[PDB]
Amino acid sequence: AANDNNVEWNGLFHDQGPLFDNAPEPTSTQSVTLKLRTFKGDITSANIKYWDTADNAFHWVPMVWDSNDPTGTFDYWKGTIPASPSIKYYRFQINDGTSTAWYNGNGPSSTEPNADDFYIIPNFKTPDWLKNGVMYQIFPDRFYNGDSSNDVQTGSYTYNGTPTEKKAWGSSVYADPGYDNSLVFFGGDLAGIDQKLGYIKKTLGANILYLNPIFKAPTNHKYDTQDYMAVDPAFGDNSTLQTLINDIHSTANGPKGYLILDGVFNHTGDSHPWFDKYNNFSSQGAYESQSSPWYNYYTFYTWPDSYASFLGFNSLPKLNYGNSGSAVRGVIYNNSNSVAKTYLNPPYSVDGWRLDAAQYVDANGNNGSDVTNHQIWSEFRNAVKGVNSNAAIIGEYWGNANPWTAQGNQWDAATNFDGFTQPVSEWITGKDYQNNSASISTTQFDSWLRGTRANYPTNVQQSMMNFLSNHDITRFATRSGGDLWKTYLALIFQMTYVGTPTIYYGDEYGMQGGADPDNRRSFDWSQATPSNSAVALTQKLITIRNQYPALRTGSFMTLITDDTNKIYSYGRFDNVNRIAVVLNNDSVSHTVNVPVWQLSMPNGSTVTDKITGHSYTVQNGMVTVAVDGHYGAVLAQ
Ligand SMILES: [Ca+2]
Ligand SMILES: [Ca+2]
Ligand SMILES: [Ca+2]
Repeated sequence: AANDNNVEWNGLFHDQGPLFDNAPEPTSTQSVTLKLRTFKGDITSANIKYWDTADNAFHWVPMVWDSNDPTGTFDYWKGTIPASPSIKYYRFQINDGTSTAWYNGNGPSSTEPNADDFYIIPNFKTPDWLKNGVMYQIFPDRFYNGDSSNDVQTGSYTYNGTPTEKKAWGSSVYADPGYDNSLVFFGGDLAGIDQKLGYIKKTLGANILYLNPIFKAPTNHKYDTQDYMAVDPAFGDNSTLQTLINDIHSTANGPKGYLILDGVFNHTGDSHPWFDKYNNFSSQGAYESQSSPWYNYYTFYTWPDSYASFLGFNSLPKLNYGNSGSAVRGVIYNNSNSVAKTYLNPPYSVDGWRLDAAQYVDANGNNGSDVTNHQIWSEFRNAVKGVNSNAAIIGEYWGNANPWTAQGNQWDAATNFDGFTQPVSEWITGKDYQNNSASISTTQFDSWLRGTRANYPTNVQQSMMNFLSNHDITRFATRSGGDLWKTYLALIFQMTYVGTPTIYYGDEYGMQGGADPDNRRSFDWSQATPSNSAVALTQKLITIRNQYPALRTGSFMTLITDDTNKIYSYGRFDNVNRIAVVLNNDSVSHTVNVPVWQLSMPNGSTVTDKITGHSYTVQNGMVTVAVDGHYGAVLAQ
């Protein structure tokens, strides 16, 4: 490159990884020094343009040449944005004579962008253990029955006139005539999870557990809460939970662990004493009397049968959060004995909350996604972080969760349906996560990913819950038509991408399953061993991710987007390691010349494909590797 009235896009690069940003999570007194990469001697000037919310105006910071990379192929220009408490957004203007290019979260542009700027949010911190960990999601009733004495038997009890039904382990989840799918039980419990911690923390290596609802509720999913302060008897009691927590936190049975609980705060079940639709308590619930001490906890259109609920389901009456200081806000998060604080404080000390139907939380029966909803989550953050600054807050949202993350006053992250689950599904299986036809090419996949990462601040990106499947969508293995190799590819991408790899129990071995309730099948422990290739690969991948910080908090750079051979390659790198991931989404093998020079891997240096164990030497800035169809290589050094 040279000063030739042309900015070479291929040489440009910036993101908030270690090599380019010295303060990704700054306080009000820390300045932010940024570095922009370009080909050596390619430009004449560069400037940082940032919007400051402190004065609603743009500010200009001229950059200066700082250094060359070790290979002498690139230049690094630098500029610093001043320290202050205000949120700021930035982009770069890059000039080479008569040629100008712009660059921000969305990459290079010939024209100045108006969106996708990088974020600077002073004092906003997400838990580092979340950024660096691997999560395992468990639907309690279907993981493992560690205590048969608490099992719900067929006819054990009835709910809304329907008796419960117990299924043999491994059998179908669909309820038989006279029963209901939501009242089917296999016997999975907390004691079971506790007894299988070795599998989770050692066999696989995951250090974060996320559990679907565990509090008293009549259903098998338990999103229809009856008592937030008590573990459902079928899963055990509060002492069992305490024991499980201690074993998860223990460092004697593997890596230190973390527990995230499912917080269902938008609504309660219709059998909760505050509501008590079936009069299961001597006290008078809102449904029973307009004089009930909890009457105002809900919103009635026509008392008592017409009330606000979750998506119109009468079994899930919606909680009225009222205004700040309300009793409802108190019992959910403000009070020391609230649901949120009780479990975050001793003797439980859980590590986080996954916020169910978070977008809907509101006052007066309103639909959320409004000022009040955001005000509530802001108060929620203060409540939670006040008890434990390292307690995670992950909200459920299926689209762009920027509204609950980008201001650094609400959630730490969200369920990444839009930025991970969906694109991965359509690229690899050609189906959306609902198993309907929807396919995208490699170039489209790469673009989709970049755009969704750009929706979030960097620390949020690194903290996103990235799962292949979950309890509300079809199983990845079903969308893939049972092709195990498609799972291999998905796992490799998942374990090397930006955000918390989250394994939906069973996905690690290829468990299949259609739409709810079929996506909640019981776990087969004979398939949960290294003898299953997917399980063996999962363990290997987790070990690989835990070995390289670059995979968890390093930069991300696209290297290859080949729609002809269906090859996708990207690099993850920081001050120490440089890793080039090469994925083959085709049905046949392909030998790929990987442009590792882009990650500054020196000629003559060596890389090891952590997937196969084979070693290679960097020659002429390239690394040639053969990759099987629906498989990948992780070239690290
Ligand atoms: Ca040039
Ligand atoms: Ca049991
Ligand atoms: Ca009653």
